[PDB]
Amino acid sequence: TSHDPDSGGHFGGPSGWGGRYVPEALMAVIEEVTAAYQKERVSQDFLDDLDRLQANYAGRPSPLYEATRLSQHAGSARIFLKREDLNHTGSHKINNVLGQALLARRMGKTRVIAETGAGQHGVATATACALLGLDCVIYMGGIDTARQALNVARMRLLGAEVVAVQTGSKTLKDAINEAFRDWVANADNTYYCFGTAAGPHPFPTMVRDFQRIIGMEARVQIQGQAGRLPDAVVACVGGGSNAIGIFHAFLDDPGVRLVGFEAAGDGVETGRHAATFTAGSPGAFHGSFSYLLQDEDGQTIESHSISAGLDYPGVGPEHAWLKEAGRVDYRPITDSEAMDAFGLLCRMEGIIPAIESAHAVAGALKLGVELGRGAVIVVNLSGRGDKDVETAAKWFGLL
Amino acid sequence: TSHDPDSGGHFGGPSGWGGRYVPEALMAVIEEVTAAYQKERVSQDFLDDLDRLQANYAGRPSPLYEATRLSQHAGSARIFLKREDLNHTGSHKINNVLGQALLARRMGKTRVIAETGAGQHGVATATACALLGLDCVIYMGGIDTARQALNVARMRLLGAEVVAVQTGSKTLKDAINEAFRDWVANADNTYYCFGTAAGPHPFPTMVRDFQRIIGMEARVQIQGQAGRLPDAVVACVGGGSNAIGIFHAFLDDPGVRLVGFEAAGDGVETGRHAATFTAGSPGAFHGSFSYLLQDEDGQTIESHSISAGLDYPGVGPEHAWLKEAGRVDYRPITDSEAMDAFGLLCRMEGIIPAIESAHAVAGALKLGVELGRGAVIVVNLSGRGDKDVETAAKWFGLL
Amino acid sequence: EASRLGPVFDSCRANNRAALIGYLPTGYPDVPASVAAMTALVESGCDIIEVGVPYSDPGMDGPTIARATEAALRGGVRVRDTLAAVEAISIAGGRAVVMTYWNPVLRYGVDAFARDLAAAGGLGLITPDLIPDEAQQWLAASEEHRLDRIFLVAPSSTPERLAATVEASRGFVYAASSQAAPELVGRVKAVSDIPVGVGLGVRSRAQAAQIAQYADGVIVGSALVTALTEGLPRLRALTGELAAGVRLG
Amino acid sequence: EASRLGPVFDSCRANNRAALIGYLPTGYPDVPASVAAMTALVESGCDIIEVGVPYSDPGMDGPTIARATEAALRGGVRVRDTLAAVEAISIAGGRAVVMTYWNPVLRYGVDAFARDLAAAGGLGLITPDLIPDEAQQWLAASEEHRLDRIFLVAPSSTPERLAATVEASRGFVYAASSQAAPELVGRVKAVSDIPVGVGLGVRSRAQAAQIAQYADGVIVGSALVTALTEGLPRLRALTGELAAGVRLG
Ligand SMILES: C=C(NCc1c(COP(=O)(O)O)cnc(C)c1O)C(=O)O
Ligand SMILES: C=C(NCc1c(COP(=O)(O)O)cnc(C)c1O)C(=O)O
Ligand SMILES: [Cs+]
Ligand SMILES: [Cs+]
Ligand SMILES: [Cs+]
Ligand SMILES: [Cs+]
Ligand SMILES: [Cs+]
Repeated sequence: TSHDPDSGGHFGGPSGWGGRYVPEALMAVIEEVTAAYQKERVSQDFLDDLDRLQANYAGRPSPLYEATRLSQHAGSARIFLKREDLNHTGSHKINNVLGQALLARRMGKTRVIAETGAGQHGVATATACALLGLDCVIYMGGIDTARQALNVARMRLLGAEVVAVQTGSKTLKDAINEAFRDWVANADNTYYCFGTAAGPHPFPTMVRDFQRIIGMEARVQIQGQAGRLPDAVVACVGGGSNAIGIFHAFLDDPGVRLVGFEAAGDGVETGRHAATFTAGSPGAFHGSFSYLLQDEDGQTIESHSISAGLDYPGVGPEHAWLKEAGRVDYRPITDSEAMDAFGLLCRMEGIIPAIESAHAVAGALKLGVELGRGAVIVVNLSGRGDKDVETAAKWFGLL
Repeated sequence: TSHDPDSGGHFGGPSGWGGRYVPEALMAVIEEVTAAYQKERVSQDFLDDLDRLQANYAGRPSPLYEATRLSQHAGSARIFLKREDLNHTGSHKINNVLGQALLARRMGKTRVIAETGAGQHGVATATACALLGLDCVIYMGGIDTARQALNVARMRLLGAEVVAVQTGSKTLKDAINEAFRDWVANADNTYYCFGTAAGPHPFPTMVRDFQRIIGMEARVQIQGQAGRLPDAVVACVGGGSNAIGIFHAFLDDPGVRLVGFEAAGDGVETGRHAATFTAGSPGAFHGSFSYLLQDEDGQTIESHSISAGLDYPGVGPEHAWLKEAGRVDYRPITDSEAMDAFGLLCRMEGIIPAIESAHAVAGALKLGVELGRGAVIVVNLSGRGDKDVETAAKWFGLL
Repeated sequence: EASRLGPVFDSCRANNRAALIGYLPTGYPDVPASVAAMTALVESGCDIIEVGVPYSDPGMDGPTIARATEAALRGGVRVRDTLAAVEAISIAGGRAVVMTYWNPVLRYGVDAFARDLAAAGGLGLITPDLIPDEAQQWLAASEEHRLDRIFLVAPSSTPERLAATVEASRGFVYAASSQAAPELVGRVKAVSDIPVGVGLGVRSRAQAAQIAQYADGVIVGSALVTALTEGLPRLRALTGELAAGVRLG
Repeated sequence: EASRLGPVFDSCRANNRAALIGYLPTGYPDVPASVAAMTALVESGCDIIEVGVPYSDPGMDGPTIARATEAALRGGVRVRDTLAAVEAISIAGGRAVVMTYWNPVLRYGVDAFARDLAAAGGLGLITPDLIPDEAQQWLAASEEHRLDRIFLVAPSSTPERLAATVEASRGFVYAASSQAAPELVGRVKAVSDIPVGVGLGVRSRAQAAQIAQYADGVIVGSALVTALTEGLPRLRALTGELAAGVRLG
């Protein structure tokens, strides 16, 4: 495509987003995965297997739903929810996992590892490994094991091993560090199922390719229901996989505004946020040159969010490129704003969203007030809120 | 119309199964719901409204997945799972609830009440009332509030009042008793969204008509994926909604065996079970003449199951009729059989079923042994197991 | 022919009073003490006794009666114990009807239960969860065994159902439930001469007197259970006050 | 013409022995103590000192180095402290290179860091998370400010990538790890005469001497950090033992 990187993984040529900022010790396996992806992405048997599982196992397509009770809270705009929350396992993560897990098996890898923050990527990875009969090990920050415990129990019921990570912030960044350490040691038998649109090439592109289905379905569905392309398509941004997945099909539609909403925690001026574009700067982190929260020597600054899924100081390189080009705008959403939107969606539409997805809904409400009556806004509803019901009930005093 | 009861709600003759064993104080509102449903079931605009929410809000059709990795435990039969676990809210309950909540709005009712055991009907009702702007009060047995607490928290986030019932067995039957009490006192403004294929007419027929979609879709899907009608279609049986839903489309396929699986708890010989057809007898209970667990004097015997959803000593009258007629067999499945199947499905296919639903899976495995290699068995996978994760994790020594 | 309860109401009307109709559940606080309480009601001037059959899932009883029926079932009360209560009431010179949910009657056998109740001197059956629509077997047992049949009407009953419910009743019509109670009684009086009992959470002389202006029978249940829980003397005193209340002068 | 560390490896090759290459991280247990420890390494016989830049997310470091760098960071260590340590090392007669993850170099500015490293007397940069594929800016800065560029090879390195990494390296090549260390040094010798340094969690005289039999340098890090934690006199003693080891082979 016109939006793809070069063979080294670089977007936008000489600004140099992406690439491979990893040790030589990881290159044999990174090259192996890259080549297996190039071979299998054009193999009808692989595409057929992936398609069959998306339909019959995962339940695609997800519907697009006009949330008419949100309209009066969104400047009378028309909010359409792309319901990735109804997928098997309850988020978009399953899209990327089905692709990568099929690929692990094609390569003859006998063990799969992954990191998880919210536990959705963990549960999805564990799900696909049960299906295909692969050993699975999930690395998860110790603070995330505690606040997303429903998902730890799901993972273990699915036959996955969970390793609690107690280093650094004990959140997603630290789970990723541990999983990279595991892959280095176990490269010849282990596939690393990377959960977001970040990391070294091929992961940003590959993850986006497996998530593209969201935006392709959404583009068809909105034309069918609304009679035209949207005024805006929006999504929350952690490392960037659900957002890039929904955005991609609209990249070449010049009237479609694209907006990513990132976690601002206690607020961007408080130093307890994960507002990577709002407050970070370019640097190399977790295998890519992208944006990150870093101090003046380039030490990683620890992120904070009420959402485990957006609590990541980095962001994928294709978003960095899209930001630089002016194609996508990125805007901060606080814990409070997200939670108000969470409760609103519960009461108005009977949908309990993921706290991650609630950030996108909150931003959509604000964007509705800007664009005004009749504007059509597609929102990626990336996941459901089972995992967050304890937290949300505690937030609203429902105990 | 062919399998329908008479205008008094009786299956099998003017004094057979079903009817209205209710107080006169409920007859005005029961007649009002009957007239409203008779009118709306033949309105294309009503069925359009329902179909539109089924597609865009609930994400129908649910897929049919061939669970090939169960085959060796099922005598090398082919188990196909009808994936109601992927519905919005996580069970078949939403199908019935959408119909009835649409009906309550058509009637001008401002308040909805419901009973719930597993909390899946309670969550679904709360969900529909949020979506349609109706006040919601849910009655749930205090033992069930404790073992399905994830669903209590959900209902409350959705804006519903949850009332814990301390009478009798503090389980589903006792929640139903309380709901009927509420209804007689609040009939002017209140619709009772009845959760299973039981109760006085019109509920057994109406609930079943709103669940028919499951079997309609499955009959098309299994012909498409297997090339023929199945050798059997099976389901778990609480009051009977999911089973009648999937069975109905196959009733006039004389080569298709229909098997219902009821909760046998510690075992049918222990007196701690809910095996209504195996150990019960005909009687009048909760508005219908049907089977129930009852002693020599006609007092209800309290049910027990590890499954909150199957823990009910009665069953719907259409199943009583289908039993009496020889069209469906009803068979006991114990807690242990159910939990073995629950675990097998998790490990083998990466699907965490509801414990209710795992009774059906256990039964299909046994049926598979009986029918043998190549037999095609459709299994209603009525719901997912998120509500049961803590119970299942404990059962399997995972915390 | 004349209903079994006809003479009691005929007689009450001749003495310018309502019939006092008293409910107690069999087996509360145990089988013998309940029989003693029901006898006491006869001795203290109840014209008719409603012998309640405790039921596991009593959807229409208020909490006082529900707690009492629960205690009775914990004590091992049986349906045959209600037939014994009827026998003892008949022996003491009283007039008993039974009030029951329908399933215990189905389990016993409708014909069998009507026969055995009639044999024990029972005069009728009050059926709070049986509507005439489902009463075919019961209507045939009722005519065969000369037992009255008391169906309920409610303020919400449609014109059509009230007329059919009155027509199917013998003995009295129970007007279960504020002007609702007199309005409901007046709707039964517009279509029929059958006596109408009124239940209204009555607990004092004053309230029984209020009801006796318009109704042929005053029904008291909750307050008798509450009185019995305190003690048999308290039951006697209350029944006495209610007996005075039903007489108008 | 020749690399900066070239005359060091020549002097070892003429004394019939391998170079002792010693790693310490800047700022552990604090900045002055770390410099006193690095100076002590020069005096105790280390031919090259690797000055580590502590990094917040050090993917490749084992537990001993990881924890020392975490403590150095809690104590406020800055990147400029590394350049101060290099200058102290060079003034003491030592030969310093810097080991750093790449982001700290990007943030400083690659050219500016090369310039400032060279002005401090630095001889080179070891880049454990920079492959040559991403090394354009660094190759340019390395040629201009006259710094060696030590890349890493691994047992898993394909033949194509091994050749490319060796070709891109000036000074030495870091062979990071069964019979796997000698096999990797062998594959580097087959395509290049460039010195090879071997790091293998060396703790002892015996282990250092084993490695000196096939490698041009013996890299010790973990063990030096473990020694400093006990005390400065333990570092001197250990480093003395390792100095004797590399002269054995
Ligand atoms: C980090 C993880 N999840 C992130 C997540 C996100 C953010 O990740 P993206 O890669 O930015 O889509 C959004 N929505 C849901 C429902 C999520 O679970 C995880 O499940 O491991
Ligand atoms: C009684 C309730 N649930 C029953 C249930 C059942 C049994 O109820 P049926 O009405 O027989 O379908 C099966 N599967 C699931 C997932 C269920 O939740 C309830 O949630 O209120
Ligand atoms: Cs597995
Ligand atoms: Cs971020
Ligand atoms: Cs779907
Ligand atoms: Cs049952
Ligand atoms: Cs156990």
